[PDB]
Amino acid sequence: MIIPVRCFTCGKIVGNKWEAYLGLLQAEYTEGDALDALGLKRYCCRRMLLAHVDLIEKLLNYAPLEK
Amino acid sequence: MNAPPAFESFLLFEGEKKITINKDTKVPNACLFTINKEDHTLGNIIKSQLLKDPQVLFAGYKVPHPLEHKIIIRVQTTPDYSPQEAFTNAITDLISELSLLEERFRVAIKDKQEG
Amino acid sequence: DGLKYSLATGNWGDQKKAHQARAGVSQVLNRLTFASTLSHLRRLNSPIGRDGKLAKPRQLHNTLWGMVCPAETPEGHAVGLVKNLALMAYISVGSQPS
Amino acid sequence: KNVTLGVPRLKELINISKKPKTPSLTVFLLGQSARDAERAKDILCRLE
Amino acid sequence: MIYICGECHTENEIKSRDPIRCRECGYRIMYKKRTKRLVVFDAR
Amino acid sequence: RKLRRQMDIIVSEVSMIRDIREREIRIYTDAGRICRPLLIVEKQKLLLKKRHIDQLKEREYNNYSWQDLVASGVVEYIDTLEEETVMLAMTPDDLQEKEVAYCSTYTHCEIHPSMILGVCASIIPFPDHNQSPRNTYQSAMGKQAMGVYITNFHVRMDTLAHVLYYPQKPLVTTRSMEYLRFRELPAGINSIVAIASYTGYNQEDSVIMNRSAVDRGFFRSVFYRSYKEQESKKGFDQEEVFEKPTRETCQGMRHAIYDKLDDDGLIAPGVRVSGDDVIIGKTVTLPTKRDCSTFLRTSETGIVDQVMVTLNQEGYKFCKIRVRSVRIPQIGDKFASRHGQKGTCGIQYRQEDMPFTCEGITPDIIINPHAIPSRMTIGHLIECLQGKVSANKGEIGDATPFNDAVNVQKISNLLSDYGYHLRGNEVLYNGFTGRKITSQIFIGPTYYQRLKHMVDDKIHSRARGPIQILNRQPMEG
Amino acid sequence: MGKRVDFSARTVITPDPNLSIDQVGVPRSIAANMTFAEIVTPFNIDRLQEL
Amino acid sequence: EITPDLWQEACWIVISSYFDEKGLVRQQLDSFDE
Amino acid sequence: VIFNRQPTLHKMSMMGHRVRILPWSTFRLNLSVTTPYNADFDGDEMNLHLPQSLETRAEIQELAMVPRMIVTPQSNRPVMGIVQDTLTAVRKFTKRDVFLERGEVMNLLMFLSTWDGKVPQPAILKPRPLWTGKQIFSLIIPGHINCIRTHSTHPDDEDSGPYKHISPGDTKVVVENGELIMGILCKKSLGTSAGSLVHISYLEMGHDITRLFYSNIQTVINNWLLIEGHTIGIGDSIADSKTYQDIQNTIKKAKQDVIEVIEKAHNNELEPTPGNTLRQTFENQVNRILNDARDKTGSSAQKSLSEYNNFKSMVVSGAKGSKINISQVIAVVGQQNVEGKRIPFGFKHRTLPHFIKDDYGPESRGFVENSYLAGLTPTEFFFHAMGGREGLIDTAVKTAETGY
Amino acid sequence: PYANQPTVRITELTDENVKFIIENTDLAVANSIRRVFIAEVPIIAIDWVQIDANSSVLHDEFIAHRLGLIPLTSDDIVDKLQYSRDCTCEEFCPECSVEFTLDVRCNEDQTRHVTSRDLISNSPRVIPVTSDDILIVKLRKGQELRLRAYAKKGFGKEHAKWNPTAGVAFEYDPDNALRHTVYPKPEEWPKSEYSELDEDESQAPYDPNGKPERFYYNVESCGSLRPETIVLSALSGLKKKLSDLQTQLSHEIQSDV
Amino acid sequence: FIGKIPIMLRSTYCLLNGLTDRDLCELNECPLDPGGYFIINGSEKVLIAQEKMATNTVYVFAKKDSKYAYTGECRSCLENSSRPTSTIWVSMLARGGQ
RNA sequence: CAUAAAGACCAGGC
Ligand SMILES: [Mg+2]
Ligand SMILES: [Zn+2]
Ligand SMILES: [Zn+2]
Ligand SMILES: [Zn+2]
Repeated sequence: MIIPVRCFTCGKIVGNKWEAYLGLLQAEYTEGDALDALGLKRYCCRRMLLAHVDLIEKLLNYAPLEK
Repeated sequence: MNAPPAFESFLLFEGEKKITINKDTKVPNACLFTINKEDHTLGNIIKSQLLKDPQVLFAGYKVPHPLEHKIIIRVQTTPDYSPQEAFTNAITDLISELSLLEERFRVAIKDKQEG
Repeated sequence: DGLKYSLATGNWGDQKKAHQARAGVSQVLNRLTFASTLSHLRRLNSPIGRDGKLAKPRQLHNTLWGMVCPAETPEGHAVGLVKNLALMAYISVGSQPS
Repeated sequence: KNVTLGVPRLKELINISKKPKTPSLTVFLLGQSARDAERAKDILCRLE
Repeated sequence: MIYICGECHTENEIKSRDPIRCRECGYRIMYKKRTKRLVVFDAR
Repeated sequence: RKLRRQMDIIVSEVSMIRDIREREIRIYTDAGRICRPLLIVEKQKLLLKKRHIDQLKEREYNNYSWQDLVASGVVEYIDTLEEETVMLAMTPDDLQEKEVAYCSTYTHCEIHPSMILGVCASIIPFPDHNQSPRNTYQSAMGKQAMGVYITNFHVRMDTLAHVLYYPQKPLVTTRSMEYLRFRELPAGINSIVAIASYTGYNQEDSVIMNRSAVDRGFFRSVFYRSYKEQESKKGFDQEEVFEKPTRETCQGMRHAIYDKLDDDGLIAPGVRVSGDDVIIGKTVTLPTKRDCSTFLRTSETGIVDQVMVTLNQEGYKFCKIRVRSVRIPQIGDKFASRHGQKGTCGIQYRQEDMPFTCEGITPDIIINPHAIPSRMTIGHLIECLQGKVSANKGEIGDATPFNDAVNVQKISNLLSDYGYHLRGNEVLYNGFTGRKITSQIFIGPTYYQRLKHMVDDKIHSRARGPIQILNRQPMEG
Repeated sequence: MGKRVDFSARTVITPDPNLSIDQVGVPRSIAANMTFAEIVTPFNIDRLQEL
Repeated sequence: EITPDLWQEACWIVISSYFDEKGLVRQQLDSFDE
Repeated sequence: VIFNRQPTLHKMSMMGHRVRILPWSTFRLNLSVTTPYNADFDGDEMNLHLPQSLETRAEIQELAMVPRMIVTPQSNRPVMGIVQDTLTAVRKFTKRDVFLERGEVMNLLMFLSTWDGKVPQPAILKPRPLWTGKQIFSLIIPGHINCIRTHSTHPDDEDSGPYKHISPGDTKVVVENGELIMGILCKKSLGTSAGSLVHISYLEMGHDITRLFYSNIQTVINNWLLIEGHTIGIGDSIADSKTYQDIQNTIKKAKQDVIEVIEKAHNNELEPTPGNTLRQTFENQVNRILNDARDKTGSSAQKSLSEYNNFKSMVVSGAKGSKINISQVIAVVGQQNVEGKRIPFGFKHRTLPHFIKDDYGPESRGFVENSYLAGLTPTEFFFHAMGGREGLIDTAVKTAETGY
Repeated sequence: PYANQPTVRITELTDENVKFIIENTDLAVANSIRRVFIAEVPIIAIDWVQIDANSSVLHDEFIAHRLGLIPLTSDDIVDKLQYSRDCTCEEFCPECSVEFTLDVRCNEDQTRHVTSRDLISNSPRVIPVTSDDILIVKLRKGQELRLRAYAKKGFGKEHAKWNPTAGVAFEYDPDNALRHTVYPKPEEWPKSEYSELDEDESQAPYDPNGKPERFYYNVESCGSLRPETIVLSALSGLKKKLSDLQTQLSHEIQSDV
Repeated sequence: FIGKIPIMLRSTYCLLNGLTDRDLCELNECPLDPGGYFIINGSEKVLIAQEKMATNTVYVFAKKDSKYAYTGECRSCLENSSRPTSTIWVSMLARGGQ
């Protein structure tokens, strides 16, 4: 759906690191370089960004109930 | 629907005593403490502190079930020494340690910054 | 009303003959998961009765290599009698030998 | 030699079925036919 | 009673024992316009 | 065969068979034959060459697709009873190349063997490392996993809709999942899993969940129930009308609260509705009035999401109302991995009490090790290692069933370089006393699926309630 | 020969090692609906006036 | 003009084109269309 | 409350219990009661029946209670035994090597309900006090109970010569005067079998104290099981780099022998065994060779196991799993069979399109060389699925006839 | 028969991290302190959420859920605030609560990101940890979100949103003398960052007389509490509990006798 | 006008065919939905492929207790143009007749 | 305190 705040296992904040993450991937760095540049060390944090699926961009295509 | 509210863990409602004390008839000079609304955080401390006292023959705790928040601590001491006194002395010693640890930790903080 | 009916109820045939008519066709599609939907859309149903305790209608035959999934099947009286399809399987739709 | 065992044989026993799937008869030999395989072979020919 | 349209999203005022067709889009499906009275959530 | 490979007089659909000992020659143009494509081998060499893959990798904006690959005579459709006349090779670089002679004449080679697996069986990482009944059990359970089923679900009105908050594509995925669209609509979440016997609440198939993760949104879902309601005219003067009943006008009256209804007898969305709460007021003029009004399913305790009012086939006013309830995973719910290991949650421990590594990581989910030996799912262990490599490396691992190129030993040698014990074993500290746990517990992320089955809907309790009409016995259901 | 009966509650089971052999965990809802009929005596009349 | 030992790319490119032209449910659509 | 799971096969599937109210949604029961109901915990439900009269409550209490039903009249064995974790932790806990410092003994004694309150004097007094696993477990065994059993790994050599009572492997068992002298417990001791320590506790002492025997074992050996912990990991499924060459050598030997036999049968040199068709004696010989192979490789993989390997920890105590599973994991999965025979010919005189017609060799007919750890080949995977389908079908079909 | 006197070394001190070493101490005190780092340290996080107009594609209590997991700056006023249960007045006062307000609508065609920076507080001392931006939700044009929230004082026992810290690393006896864990093959295991030993030898020789000391800690903050005051607040709270036991304990021993 | 035939979604005669992503979003349809099912009375029904024995080919089987040792048969249809089936058996009486 | 019928088929659970 949308990236969770507060990584499930440890509780670090991954919720603000999604957008900027994409930016890194948009330029050069592979995921291994981007996740280290964002400062996620223990892999319980890394699985938040690495395994995430963003469905919000899919849900924002359909027009809302009110114009 | 049957989930208990977020506090059965610490908050005490009407009538529950924090500590209840029951003597143990299986052994002379042995007592049993029941601590409502606590878990291993406190019990492990108190048990490990009661094992230093040379007059304490037995010290142990258990949670009879995790979904209930309770602690049972059995204490057996040497003759002419009440186990309640051993438990009080244990708590007082624990405070005497934690205060010192706070102060030395503050000194360490103030030293690590421009020291 | 005939097409709509025999698609609606799943009893397949004349409705006054529904006793003689075969049933089990056109179940409601499962919306639990997109995988469950893809599975329900690709499926086979053997007409052999479910109650029968005889084996080998049921068992896994060498002719099922690659056209039908060896692993996937319901569990119940239906073991081996309902067969999901392998990914590359394509049913020939038919033509004239003109 | 094979024998029906388990649930099907239990059905044959409990039902007291007229014709079982694997009827079998064991045969023992009194004399020198028992120990020697020759006379045993003779009885083998006489029972078949 | 205000029903939001399901086509042009133009709110219309309509009353009981009336057929439902939204004016100017001629569309037959309306939605109920989330209520007034306020409901509390716990952030848990 | 030439004319079919060129598709001149013969559609590629037609199958042709020469049975040599019976001297027959058969040609089937019939409908219903199940057939699959295969590569074509002339002598020892494939007809698929480098220019074909060059154009297929450039497939976008070349208007060059699979149909032009069939029109080149490279690939060919073959059905069952023609496979009796064919010789297949598993992979070209293995069975085509020369060794101590087995077979020369090979006429075909399968595209990739893992395509023999169906849709639900294609989501299993390393299915060949598992006992086959577990691949079957997983093909059964994978249909029941909660997730985001269709992206338009906000528009749709459906009964019994389960949706998961935070779906995740797996860390260990099969190459074929890409074509099941399982990246866009995953059902499940990855989790950190230590396989151990801990407090004894995971014994049998049960599973110990971290509660502090459950409070962070882990396996927390939404349940949409839909409610259909029909206004109609049947009798001459007898009609049904949407309206808010008044305490004494209508005949049938239940002590439940009608005060949530609006002027038209329909609850506005955003109202909390509980057991006995009355969603739709509906009355029937009585030749004064009768109450046909509809009630929630008992105890659901939820909020009205959406209310829509329309005209049906006949043209009467027809109202649908969708209530939704959020369900937090309990110690009664049912959780299954991707290999066929399923079980309930014995109990939930907070992050305090969960066993922790040197680095502070605590398992979200603990499963009992006795599940492994008899059930014989090793692909759960191998998956659990490949995910532990895949999380660190930044790459999503490849579990596709037959590589021959992914050894357990290679995965271990790749893990040992990141600072871990190469077998996945890792030192844990006890949660309660902080003492080290003597044995070294096996930890790694594995992808887990919440299941439709939940204890809140399976609980029932009975004291002297409604009674069957004919038998004067308690009701059924 | 068999029939649907009252004072019976079905639900899912979960392992608790901390009970005894003959005990069982009962959720509070199943324990809320299911009742036991009781006779009032001079012994229990106080407790039953409490309940 | 061969593709040895690079095969793991080839098989999945051709599978890619396959599921790109058709899809999973094509049996239904071809049955109903004919 | 009487308590039930469908179907009820025997009378131990309905047993009266003693209510205790707990949070959340689910019934909860001790796991020694697992085996009577056949239950495991995945989605299992059980009915709860409440007696409404004091008369019927007395009947249930003096007839259908669980502690009274321990020993079954069917097999004159105890129904309930130590199962899953607690049995493995009993084995590992009962070894000589287990030594316990003071506080650990304080906890384990704290979880004994029947304990007198008198701390036993440790096995090692000096330099530091150490209790032993057998020394605390001797406090569990109630009253004075007398039993002699033998551990699973106990060989038959120790009985013949010297070390009858020493048993260098710590094996056999002795329980005298309510005390455990020696021996390692397993499914053959605390588990359910004729004359097991629990059964002897039932007949000699009674049901009341036997219940507390179960419960005490459960609690104390779980709460000790926290300390060492138990696990399975890939390192437990891997053998030595030598054992792999051993196993593969044995396999290639076997397949070469099969080639020799088949090439004998092509020249007609194979003589039919009396009472057997040439196909029957051929399949007999090949089955002999292949079963010899998989058995030998199995025994090798079982000799390659370290004392630390956890597969051995589960299998030796009989808690769960069996030696054949270790064999299939480490060495060879083995021959797959459809309807009691080697994989048939679905096609015309061949099993799959890949194999050549009239191939009776080990690979074509479904002998699986690979192991679950290394992973199957595709054809061995399909043959394996065929082998499992028969099991699923038997499971589904037998139940109706058995119930009828 | 007396309490040991511990010591502390602070090695790394940053705004995200603290590495300190407690020496000459029991194991249970260590594990209990690292436990108080999670459980009992009070913090401010949003609890009470009321939504007015939600047109977003995310349903109400999903967003209301995600508002509670946003860290708030707890560095100062947590000592001042009172638990809502101990508050005198009905409902909410400035003593027991902090009010946050959210007003967003998307006028422009481009998607708008509703982030914690949009949350507005009545008091300056609590920012949503903005001195990047935690994403609350996204909004298409025409979509709108307006809501009130009250944040309270709570700690990690209640709900995980009150955990002040991220993963807390705890270690002792890094080179294994005490044999509290037994490696089947010691030569296969990498060595801890605190290892004192040469790289040729796997382990330290067995010490029968030793007991665990020199506990190595790492405390990584969530941003609500600066990691220097997480340990102080923790020790203060734990000590407060112990003093409470001494109190009510003494009262019981006096009353029953 | 003889009658209305239900339409399979996303087939050639559906209104959802040929439409790209944006159009399907304006129409509140999911681009991922594979289609291939029916909508009758609001429910979504899926015709399940029904296994049957092939037609026009001669078969030979042997039943245990039959009067026949060998039964060949042809289940035969014409083109699918008309009629359900016509089943003809050609069998060989067992020589075990006493 | 009463009404929501019954039956049919299908899917699933152990
Ligand atoms: Mg079960
Ligand atoms: Zn993390
Ligand atoms: Zn409109
Ligand atoms: Zn206030």
